[PDB]
Amino acid sequence: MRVHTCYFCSGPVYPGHGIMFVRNDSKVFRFCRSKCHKNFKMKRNPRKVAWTKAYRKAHGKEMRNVPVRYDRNVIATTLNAMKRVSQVHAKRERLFYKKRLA
Amino acid sequence: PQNEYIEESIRKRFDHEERKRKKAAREAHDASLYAQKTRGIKAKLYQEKR
Amino acid sequence: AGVYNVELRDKYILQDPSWKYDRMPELLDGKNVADFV
Amino acid sequence: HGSLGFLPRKRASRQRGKVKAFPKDDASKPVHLTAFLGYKAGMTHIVRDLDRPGSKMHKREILEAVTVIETPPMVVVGVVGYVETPRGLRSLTTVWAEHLSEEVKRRFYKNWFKSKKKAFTKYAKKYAESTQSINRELERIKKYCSVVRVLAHTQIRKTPLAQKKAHLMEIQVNGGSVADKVEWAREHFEKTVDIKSTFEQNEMIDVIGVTRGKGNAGYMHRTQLNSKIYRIGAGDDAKNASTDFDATEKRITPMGGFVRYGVVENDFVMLNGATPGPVKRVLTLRKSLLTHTSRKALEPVSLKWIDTASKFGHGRFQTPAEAKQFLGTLKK
Amino acid sequence: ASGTKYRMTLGLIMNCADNSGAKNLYIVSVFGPAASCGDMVLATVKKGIMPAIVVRQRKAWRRKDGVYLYFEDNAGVIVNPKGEMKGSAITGPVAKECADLWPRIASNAGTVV
Amino acid sequence: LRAQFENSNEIGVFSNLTNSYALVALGGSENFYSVFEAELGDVVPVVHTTIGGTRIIGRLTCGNRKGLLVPSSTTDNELQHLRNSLPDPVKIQRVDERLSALGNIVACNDYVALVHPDIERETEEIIADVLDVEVFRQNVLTGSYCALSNQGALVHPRTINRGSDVIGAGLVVNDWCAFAGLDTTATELAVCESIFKL
RNA sequence: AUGUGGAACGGGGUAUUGAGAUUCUUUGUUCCCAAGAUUUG
RNA sequence: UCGUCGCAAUGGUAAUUCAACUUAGUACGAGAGGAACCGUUGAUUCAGAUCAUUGGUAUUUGCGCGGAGCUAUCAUCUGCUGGAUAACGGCUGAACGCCUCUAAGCCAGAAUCCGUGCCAGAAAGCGACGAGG
RNA sequence: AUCAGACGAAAAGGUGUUAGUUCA
Repeated sequence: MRVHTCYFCSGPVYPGHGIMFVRNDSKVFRFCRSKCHKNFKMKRNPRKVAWTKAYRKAHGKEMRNVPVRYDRNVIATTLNAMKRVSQVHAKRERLFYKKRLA
Repeated sequence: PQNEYIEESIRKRFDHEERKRKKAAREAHDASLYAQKTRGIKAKLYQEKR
Repeated sequence: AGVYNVELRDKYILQDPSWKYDRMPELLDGKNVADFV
Repeated sequence: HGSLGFLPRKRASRQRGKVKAFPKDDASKPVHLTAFLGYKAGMTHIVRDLDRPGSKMHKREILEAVTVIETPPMVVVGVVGYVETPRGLRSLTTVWAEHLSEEVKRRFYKNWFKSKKKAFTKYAKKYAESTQSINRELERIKKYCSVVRVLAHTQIRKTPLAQKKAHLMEIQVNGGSVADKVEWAREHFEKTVDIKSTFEQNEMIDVIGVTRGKGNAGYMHRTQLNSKIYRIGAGDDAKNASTDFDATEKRITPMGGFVRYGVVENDFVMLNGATPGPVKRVLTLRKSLLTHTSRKALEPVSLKWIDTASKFGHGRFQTPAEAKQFLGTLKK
Repeated sequence: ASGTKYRMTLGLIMNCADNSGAKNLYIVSVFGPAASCGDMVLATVKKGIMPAIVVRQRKAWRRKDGVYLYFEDNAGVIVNPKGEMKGSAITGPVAKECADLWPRIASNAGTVV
Repeated sequence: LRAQFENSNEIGVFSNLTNSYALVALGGSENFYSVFEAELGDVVPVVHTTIGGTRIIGRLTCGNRKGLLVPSSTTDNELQHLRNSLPDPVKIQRVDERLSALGNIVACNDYVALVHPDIERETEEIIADVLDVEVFRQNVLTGSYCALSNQGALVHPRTINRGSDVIGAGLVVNDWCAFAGLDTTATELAVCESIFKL
């Protein structure tokens, strides 16, 4: 199972929820919600929407296809690495928000 | 095979002969039972034939 | 036919037989673990 | 209305699902309970691979419209003796447990605040004062009975439900001898049993319940069939909504509690499909009358990932926890 | 033929993805009315009655799990009445049912999706 | 090996036979998969993996003997499972190209691949590098139309599988053994065997 | 029907909304309170 | 008198199913045809439904959206199964020393019937159970 | 008599019978 990213809302896409669209150029687009799908159908610019994460990132308000053999030790190490990375990212986001507020 | 293949196979179940003998002995009883149980136009046709 | 259970893990070239018979994480905390490992 | 099997259509009085037919039992069968009362927590769809020979999706992951049913462990607080009579099945004597909760005692009292709340109070007296009378009642049941059923009351207090009167259902102990059934219930008197003990979740459970009142539209008891359980998650288990694939811990309760029910705190049973009756309704999960051997029952459940998107309201994430770092730091 | 019909988006005007000289093949009738994504159905050439497996379907097709995917348009790849793809090569995504309905149609397809 | 999966003679469409491993697809007959296992399965693993849940994934499988450079449309979980299922010597890769039916598009003979005329050069080169077979961009579905193998599967009439124009779909040509469907003509099968030095 | 009481508010959460507001829940406040008549037994 | 938890006199009944790919180009069949066979995928029509999630929602009169929930397979469930038999086929076996499905009988066997399951229950059908002097 | 009896489909069929007559 892979959690796709929304094309408009730039958010995670879970099975059963959201809408998947395929273009003529073999392009796959995911909408996090009905409003995001409606905005995509209305040709709304992702960077021109306040609630969209794309605009938040590019406005100063925010900061593997190669097969690999399975390894239990690597997976166990990656389990703690993901938590450490998330904690570091949360701390960095909090620092960025504090700097932006000031 | 070809042509009368079924006839050729016959030329080339044995219990049917025993079954036929049993049916032949029961034929006398079967004819009486069928005639007595027949109803409608079929009963009249069977009686006329007999 | 139609009731026989066929397991794809048996036809594996994994070094560890236990690892081949054991599933791996796919998605965790909203992130695709299988696609990010 | 074409099917006269359900016509004429009249609303069923008892909200609790009634077991009009309990499963048949034999001495070879071990003594066990056949029914367990549950509450309609929710029925969101969760993904799960299908390991089924000949399946078009053999070994392929499938999102399934499953159903979570809140199942607080049932408490057996009495027994009934049923004598086989040429005019039917008669109740010989009923031997209750010595002590009863206020909730089950409340069931008898329409108001419960009336004057004295005397439910089985003298009965509790004569129970302790004369245990020999209960021994004779047990002896009479073992000597002059064929069908032994146990009085069971609902632990609504664990559930987030306003109703205080504990729903009492006469679950039938099945298997073994009549004395064995009486002995099991006697040793289990004033004791609770989880549904995980009653059902193994690989078993095919024909849950029955009363359809909701549409506003005679609806409100009729119905018996669902061919509903194999998928996960009897216990309430203490916070990994219940976290399968092996989605190992990250997540409670069965999704974000925003449950629709018109609130969060789940006690044991639950996961089962595909839908059942009659609204949310948080007393649902009779019971043993299947027929030991159906369909490949769906034969195949085990290997749940891929539990959906925990928002209940009442709308949620685009499995849990807020992952969404906390997923979105940027909030204004707060 | 091959495969079992499944409940999916009955998208397939059925654009003739197969290179039969027709860009679009309006579905005249459903063989065996609408055809799911990858189901061959009689189609009279709209632009540019023959079977037309819907390689691409505009309507969202619920996947195996239930993942609904909507293609750009309801494109029904042209298939001969025998079952093989009438066109030399199908274009765009090719539905899995189209592969089941006609392996040649999937074979002719440049893209299989 | 002129054998048809169940009643379907599209052996190449069902299985992308290659010298190292036959990229078969799930959903085929178990006996046919065993028949493919008996014919060339020992030399060429015939594990039936439905790339992207497709029973005709063998048509679209762009993975040759040296490299399993199948298109990225193949399921990642299946590809990861196939990576553990198959030996690491096969350069398994996900060809993220618009033409998801790259295997049908590319006549990936083990000696030299033949990509579609409109196939991306970078995608063809990436498939060529893994397959260790020089790609040749040249119906567009070169792999589907004509069966390709190092041993040699001749060429389509424009024909294997009872004169079917899609020889590659009908015949699963591999360097170890140029398999085909049961409907393949005796003259066509003999010609393919003669082309394959067999 | 003298209480972990029930209920209404002060609210808050949930979501809605797309910086703002709203509405199941609340160790907060108060109302309510051994809450009266009728009916039989 | 008020409740608890049950038995069931009596009715009604439902799922009809096929359809298409394997199971099959399967045994058998010179071969064609095609069994047995096995699951899966769905679907014709009709019945009880949940209303989770989603679409609609629609005085939240909150902010076109639209909460809380309702309706909608438009989100989803979803429709049982063991005997006795009809025709017919047999075993036993007289009548009619044998023979003879039949006459005493029995078995197999229909989409048939009966029960099972389901829906109710007999406002005056009952049992156990707690609480008028 | 599984369409008893008590109150034309009727011609016949009865390996359905009860009694008797004739030839034997």
